[PDB]
Amino acid sequence: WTVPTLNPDTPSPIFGGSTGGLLRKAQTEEFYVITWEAKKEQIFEMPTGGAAIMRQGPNLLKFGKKEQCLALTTQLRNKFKLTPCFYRVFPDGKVQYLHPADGVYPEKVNAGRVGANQNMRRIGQNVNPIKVKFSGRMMSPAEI
Amino acid sequence: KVKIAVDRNPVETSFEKWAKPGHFSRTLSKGPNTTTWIWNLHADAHDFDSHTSDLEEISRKVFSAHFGQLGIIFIWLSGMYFHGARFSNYEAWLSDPTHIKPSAQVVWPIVGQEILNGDVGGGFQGIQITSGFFQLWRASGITSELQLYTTAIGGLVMAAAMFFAGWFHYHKAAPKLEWFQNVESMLNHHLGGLLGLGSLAWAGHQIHVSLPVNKLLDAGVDPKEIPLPHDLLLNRAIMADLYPSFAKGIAPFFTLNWSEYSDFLTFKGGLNPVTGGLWLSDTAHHHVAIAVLFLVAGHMYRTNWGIGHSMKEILEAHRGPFTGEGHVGLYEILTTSWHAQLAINLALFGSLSIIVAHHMYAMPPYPYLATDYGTQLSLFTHHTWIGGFCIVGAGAHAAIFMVRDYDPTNNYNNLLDRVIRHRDAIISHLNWVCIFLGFHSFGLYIHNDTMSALGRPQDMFSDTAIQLQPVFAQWIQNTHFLAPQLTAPNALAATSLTWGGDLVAVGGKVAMMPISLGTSDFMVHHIHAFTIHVTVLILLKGVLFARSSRLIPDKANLGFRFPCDGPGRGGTCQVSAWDHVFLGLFWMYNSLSIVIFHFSWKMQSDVWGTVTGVSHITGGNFAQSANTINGWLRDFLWAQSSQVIQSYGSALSAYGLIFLGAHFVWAFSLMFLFSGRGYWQELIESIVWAHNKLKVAPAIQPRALSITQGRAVGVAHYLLGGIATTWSFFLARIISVG
Amino acid sequence: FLTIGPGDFLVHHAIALGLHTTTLILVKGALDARGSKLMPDKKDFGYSFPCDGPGRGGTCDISAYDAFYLAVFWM
Amino acid sequence: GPKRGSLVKILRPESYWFNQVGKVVSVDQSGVRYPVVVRFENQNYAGVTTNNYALDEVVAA
Amino acid sequence: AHIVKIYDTCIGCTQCVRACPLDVLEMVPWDGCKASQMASAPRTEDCVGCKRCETACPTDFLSVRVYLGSESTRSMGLSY
Amino acid sequence: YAFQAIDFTTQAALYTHHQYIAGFIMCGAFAHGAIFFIRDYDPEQNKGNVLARMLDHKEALISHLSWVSLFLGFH
Amino acid sequence: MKDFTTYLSTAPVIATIWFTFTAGLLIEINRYFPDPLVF
Amino acid sequence: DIAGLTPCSESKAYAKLEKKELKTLEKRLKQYEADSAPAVALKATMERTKARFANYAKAGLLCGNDGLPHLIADPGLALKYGHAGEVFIPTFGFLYVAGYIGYVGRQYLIAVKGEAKPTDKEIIIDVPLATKLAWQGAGWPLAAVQELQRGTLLEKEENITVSPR
Ligand code: CLA
Ligand code: CLA
Ligand code: CLA
Ligand code: CLA
Ligand code: CLA
Ligand code: CLA
Ligand code: CLA
Ligand SMILES: CC1=C(/C=C/C(C)=C/C=C/C(C)=C/C=C/C=C(C)/C=C/C=C(C)/C=C/C2=C(C)CCCC2(C)C)C(C)(C)CCC1
Ligand code: SF4
Ligand code: SF4
Ligand code: SF4
Repeated sequence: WTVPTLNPDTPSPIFGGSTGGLLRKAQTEEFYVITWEAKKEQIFEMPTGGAAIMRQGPNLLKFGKKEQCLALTTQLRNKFKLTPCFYRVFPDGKVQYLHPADGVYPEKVNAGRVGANQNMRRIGQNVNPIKVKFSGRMMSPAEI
Repeated sequence: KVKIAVDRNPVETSFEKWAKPGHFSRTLSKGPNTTTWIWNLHADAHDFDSHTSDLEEISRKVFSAHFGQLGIIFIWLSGMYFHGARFSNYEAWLSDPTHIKPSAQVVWPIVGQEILNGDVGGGFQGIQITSGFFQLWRASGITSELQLYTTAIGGLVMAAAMFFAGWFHYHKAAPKLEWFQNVESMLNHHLGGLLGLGSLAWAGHQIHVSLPVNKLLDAGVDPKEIPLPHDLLLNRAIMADLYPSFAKGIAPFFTLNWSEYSDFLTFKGGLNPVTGGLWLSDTAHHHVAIAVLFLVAGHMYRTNWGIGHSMKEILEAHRGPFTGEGHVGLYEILTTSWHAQLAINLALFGSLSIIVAHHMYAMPPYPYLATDYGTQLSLFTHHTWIGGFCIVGAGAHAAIFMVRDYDPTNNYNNLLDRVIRHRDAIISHLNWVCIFLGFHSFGLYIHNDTMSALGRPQDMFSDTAIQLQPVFAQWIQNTHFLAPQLTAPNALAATSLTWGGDLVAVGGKVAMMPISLGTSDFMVHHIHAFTIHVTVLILLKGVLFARSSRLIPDKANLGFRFPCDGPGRGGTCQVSAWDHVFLGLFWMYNSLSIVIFHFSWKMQSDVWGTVTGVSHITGGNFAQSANTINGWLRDFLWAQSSQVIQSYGSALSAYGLIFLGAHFVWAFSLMFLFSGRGYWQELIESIVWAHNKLKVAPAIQPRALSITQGRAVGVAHYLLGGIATTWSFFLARIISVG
Repeated sequence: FLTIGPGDFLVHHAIALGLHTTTLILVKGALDARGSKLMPDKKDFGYSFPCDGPGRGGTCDISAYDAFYLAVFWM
Repeated sequence: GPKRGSLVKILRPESYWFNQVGKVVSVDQSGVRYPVVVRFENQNYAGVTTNNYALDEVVAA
Repeated sequence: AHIVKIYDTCIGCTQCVRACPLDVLEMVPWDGCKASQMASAPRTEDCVGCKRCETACPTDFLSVRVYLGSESTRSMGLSY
Repeated sequence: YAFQAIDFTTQAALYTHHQYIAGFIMCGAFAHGAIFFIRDYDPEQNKGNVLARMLDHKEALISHLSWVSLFLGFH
Repeated sequence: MKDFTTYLSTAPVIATIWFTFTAGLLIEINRYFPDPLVF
Repeated sequence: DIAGLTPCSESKAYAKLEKKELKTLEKRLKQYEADSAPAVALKATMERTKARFANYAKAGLLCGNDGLPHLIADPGLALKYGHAGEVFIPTFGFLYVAGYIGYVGRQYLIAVKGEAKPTDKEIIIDVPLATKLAWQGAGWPLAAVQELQRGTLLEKEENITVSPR
């Protein structure tokens, strides 16, 4: 598996246009772009409100936050049995691929992943807040 | 093909599932481990969608449930008639309606509560009732307690028949799904048979029983001396003695010479001057017209023969350029989703109840009703509250449809879809107009308070300072008063005295006079508009964002009723549509409390009172006082709570007790509304420890109420408290000064 | 040393009610601040945190700050 | 460690069933850190009736 | 950004991973439990702090914990 | 003070002022005590003294405060 | 009939019967012994 | 007498309040017939009023400066001046019936914990066992002090507590 690329010339699903679409965050900060390959033409629910017909073949939608792309991914994955992937797009044109960043979906184990943010202890074995006072910032005792 | 479709013996009549609490739910049939279970058992008891996915079984359940409700209502009516016959002063009241207080409840002589049996007149002691049953019974021509007793037995028999019908149509012969889906046939039968034959048979009862008995009661003859109704049916010569038209029989009906029936089918308008109620001849003609209209309306939809319309064809025929597919798909929605139907029917049923309140105050339909000021206030207020509750329910079940039944792959570019697709525009415009209304309506009151407080009354919004006259309403009022002359030639008077005109008085009291509209009425009407628009905002936002929002894109998967989605993303408390119903409930309470306050103060100030000129109950203070908040605070609330606060030691003392109790319950709600279940769970932990120490810890684990149950308990005690407070205030006030 | 009677009786016991209830909320906030059985690691979040989410039945107003918040009403 | 069906007592202080009695389901014989599987007749605030514990967190009492 | 920690009481039931509406967690190889699976939080910059993961975790006490930290545009769930 | 208690509005204002000041200050006392328990309390530097033994019987404390509150409220 | 008595053994039915018995006992005591303040 | 309170049989405002209530009842009475049902009801009300004032003046109650009965809550002062029937005998009567209810509930809980379905007996009441414990709970203070003296009244420190105990 290799990291895929964004084709900007991918046909969008048939949709009349909502008021729950993009805002100035897409022009100033970022917007996220989802892509999947469909098996047939079928109506799905848009996460921003309304119904839309997907096209047979590749599809392309752009959303405003990550949770909208996860909601559409979960809908297209549990109801239609499809394999989508959504990217991160900056106004410079910078494209950041993620989900599945491993290529395999995170709901099953894959070799090569490195465990991050894992405390190797219980939750009752955290220290008291007196032990982490007067650091450079606020610290919960679970940070150490 | 429309036909009777029934399955034989689906569910065995057995006491087995009575002995297994929560049998209906796979989760709840496991038994109780914590206390939460109990509440769940009662909350989801009648949520038939969570029981089965099969629409047929659900439909059967709701059918028998409806039968249960009807049997309960028949028990209630039976009780009212029986208490009206055995424990009342109805006959005495019939002999002297103007100086005897209607009473149909008596208390037993224990612990001193006997004082509540007050001197209502007629040699009777009891609680004065304000439901208005006595006027309804006099209007129907009832004269003796025996007839009321017979009506009570009849209603009890009908209750037994309704409970048998419920048991029968659930356990023995339960209709099939395609029986329930015959909506064209259902509309035909309900428009013809129910409304049509209902008003036809009632017009029959009126023309044959009500008119002669009430004509004699208005003539002055003693009720016992009036001929019994069956003698009015049997000997038509008496009917010709009162109205000579009856001599000719039904010969003018079939020969189309209907003009000869003008003795008892009139168009007088106004009120009966010796009685203060609408003319029963006008009401008889009204019900005959209504009957013929509805029987015509009930032959519209095609059933088992070619003639007749088809609902899906009429819906699919109305499509324009702006709306695309238009009303396509709505038939499928309204014949497969009970919640959509319930939302529509609740909205129109609530609105209808509010219309009933306004039309019954303005055009008093029962004799000796307009001068029973307590009955008028009670009826208006009651039906207004019922209305508001049913509207909030409409919004609730609309949202429940939106989450559970909405399915866009049969509903694709549709009216509903476009509404969901421009909901941001809808809610933002409603938002702005609510803020605009709030600022200018409430700001006039605050402005007036400030100017009055600063010693500058000439700078206020009032009838003598900066005037804001309701020109449009005054013009409509004037037009409707001038209507009998030109645009309604066959009308002898206007439809209501409030348009303008003279004054009808009965027994020294004002039945109705012309209602004037000034700056204060302008201000309260825009307050009403503001509060209604806000309530619509909350409920409509709840239904439009029930499925998704920019905050919660997958809200639909979380259900209709859920507490939140965690403290993240800044905080998502009360994002569910249920919570929007919860807030709409509070705002509905606000709106209708200001509405009933408007009605109460205005009636006591500018309409009601005695005739010597007319001396009103509060002297006419509305026009100058209802422009400041301090004016409502002092001249309405503070001034008119004298009667409730000094009701101790008399028969109205129960209204003082329920005043205090209602204040208490209202405050008691704030503990649930302002707090959260984490604190309460930890407190319960400490208490559970204490119980463990003494070996009295229960096997069913004590749990704090859920977040949504905390909110539900909160809003329920809040509503109960506030409404009961205004109840005690209103009733004590109007019974003492009435 | 005003002359007192049964109204003064009832009001002094209402005052004792208010003091003992406010002390209940405040003491229970001081002592369950390190943690409770519903939330054993409450010392790891601090003094003033919103909630711990809708899980475990729902934990609204679980911090010691929220016990202060609920006790100002009784004060 | 303890055997199947035996009654044990929990010494993990941040547990729902601390200082209470449950029943051992199984003990995993691998190098797992928490092998003792104990069911409890009453559920916690999350509706769960089963937890895994270490050897020094259970006492057969 | 919020603070998400995984503790060694994890039994690799994958419930937390399939509960996050933002794809922050994932399962890694491990040898501490019979399932040979442990959660990990390599993408806590996109975490909003909804705590669905904590609701999905079966262990007593929790093996995943969300400490609400400093807010960003991604952690506030803003589409604007 | 001289000709105090013949100025009745002054009496009522001063009493009500300092009573509400005292109520807010007492709630702040218990609030900063909870803040002490969360931030500054070291259990190893208090192993066995009176302050740890208050945390040891906190359920009896909260239970008996609950009992006197419920008793005074009911009666 | 066994299931009907099991249903009558449920908590709200027994609470209804028992509070009807307790309230009726107090009501009959306050009838035959009107207004007791002492003893 | 106690606290400057006069006895109610000696108090004048007591007789004034009695006369005032009889005056209100006869003003309500004088607008009916002689042998009618409201007249019979108001005469029974006046009879109960006179009987109640005679019973309160008979029992030795103390009235104040307004003519209302005042109660004495101190064991020794009320046992000395003959006021034991208003707080002291009522407080031991209440403690008898309240401990009755608590002991019957505690015995029902301990009786149903020793089964395969304790919660199912908590939802659906075992009526014969509940009536057996309800009749046996009349010796609850003796059984309570016996369970106190054996150490079986209390659970030990096998209770549920938090991690800082
Ligand atoms: C009298 C004989 C009888 C018997 C033995 C049964 C037995 C049964 N019915 Mg049937 N049924 C009957 C008559 C009977 N029914 C009647 C008269 C109706 C019309 C209402 C129905 C309509 C009906 C429906 C729609 C359903 C059943 C169902 C059931 C089954 C389970 C219900 C249950 O166990 O909860 C027993 C419930 C109660 C004991 C509570 C009764 C609630 C009453 C009706 C409400 C009125 C109380 C009133 C408002 C007072 C309140 C005062 C104040 C406190 C507010 C059970 C086999 C259900 C089923 O089969 O599910 C699979 C089901 O869905 N029945
Ligand atoms: C539907 C509404 C309704 C309401 C609110 C009332 C209210 C009243 N009635 Mg009226 N009544 C009604 C309908 C109603 N009635 C009907 C339909 C009839 C014809 C049967 C009557 C015939 C009637 C008479 C003859 C009398 C009253 C009386 C009363 C008053 C006192 C009631 C009382 O204390 O009973 C006694 C209390 C009880 C019997 C409590 C027992 C409740 C049991 C234990 C509950 C057990 C639960 C069980 C599972 C559910 C019940 C099942 C059922 C089949 C028994 C009260 C104002 C009395 C009155 O007005 O005095 C001046 C009186 O004498 N009523
Ligand atoms: C013209 C005949 C006729 C009449 C008068 C009615 C009347 C009613 N139906 Mg309708 N219904 C009809 C035909 C009719 N139906 C047909 C043909 C269908 C199938 C398409 C339905 C399907 C249907 C459903 C699914 C439901 C109703 C319900 C109702 C009730 C609404 C409650 C109300 O406000 O009434 C005011 C109340 C009264 C006027 C009380 C008097 C009622 C008596 C019984 C006279 C009504 C005549 C009755 C239909 C004859 C039954 C004879 C029977 C012995 C075979 C009302 C009683 C609802 C209901 O509440 O069910 C219980 C409901 O859920 N109906
Ligand atoms: C809708 C309800 C209704 C009902 C039930 C009635 C009923 C009546 N009207 Mg009224 N009427 C009505 C509405 C109604 N009206 C309206 C809306 C108006 C205004 C236009 C009038 C205007 C009016 C006038 C001016 C008069 C009447 C009259 C009558 C009476 C005789 C009518 C007649 O000869 O019918 C024809 C006969 C029948 C329909 C017979 C009924 C069928 C029988 C019962 C069948 C029995 C068959 C069975 C097998 C035999 C029994 C066997 C058994 C013993 C074993 C009758 C009581 C007359 C009267 O007497 O006034 C006092 C009269 O003069 N009506
Ligand atoms: C009396 C107390 C009170 C007040 C003033 C408000 C006010 C408001 N509510 Mg709230 N609400 C209340 C009780 C109150 N509510 C309660 C108890 C609840 C819980 C049930 C709610 C739950 C609730 C919901 C669910 C919603 C509201 C909404 C609103 C806003 C309506 C929009 C509007 O009309 O703007 C006009 C502003 C006013 C009428 C406030 C007074 C303005 C004054 C008179 C003039 C302002 C000029 C000012 C004097 C200048 C000051 C200068 C100075 C700073 C130097 C408004 C701010 C709604 C909303 O925001 O949607 C539009 C909404 O949906 N509230
Ligand atoms: C007037 C409103 C009101 C009332 C009555 C209460 C009452 C109570 N509060 Mg609450 N509280 C309130 C407002 C109120 N609070 C507000 C606005 C807040 C801010 C959110 C709080 C926050 C709060 C906290 C943080 C705590 C309390 C606690 C308590 C309890 C204290 C102990 C006691 O006195 O028991 C006496 C009981 C009462 C006074 C309640 C009346 C009970 C009636 C008499 C019994 C039922 C009567 C009747 C049979 C019912 C029939 C109903 C019918 C439908 C069946 C008591 C129940 C504390 C607690 O739980 O201590 C144990 C506690 O820690 N409250
Ligand atoms: C709840 C607390 C409480 C309070 C504040 C009081 C207050 C009082 N008690 Mg009472 N008493 C109480 C509960 C209380 N009692 C209890 C629980 C009992 C049962 C043990 C008694 C049994 C009792 C008796 C037998 C007598 C009193 C007496 C008194 C009065 C003077 C006592 C004195 O000067 O000693 C200081 C007060 C205390 C130490 C508080 C506790 C009271 C103890 C229990 C008894 C003290 C009696 C005292 C030594 C005898 C003084 C003789 C007197 C002629 C000077 C005083 C009003 C005396 C009296 O009738 O005076 C007119 C008296 O003879 N009490
Ligand atoms: C009568 C009299 C007398 C006596 C007096 C007395 C003895 C008094 C007492 C008093 C007292 C005895 C007081 C006390 C009070 C207390 C308080 C008011 C407290 C509070 C507390 C708190 C607030 C706490 C806090 C905290 C926390 C929470 C945590 C830890 C830390 C701390 C500790 C800070 C004499 C002899 C002179 C003479 C005669 C007269
Ligand atoms: S728990 Fe209560 S407070 Fe915390 S988020 Fe859910 S709802 Fe908002
Ligand atoms: S975190 Fe909780 S849920 Fe996610 S894996 Fe570890 S244990 Fe299973
Ligand atoms: S909080 Fe929301 S985002 Fe952070 S982990 Fe739990 S679920 Fe995933």
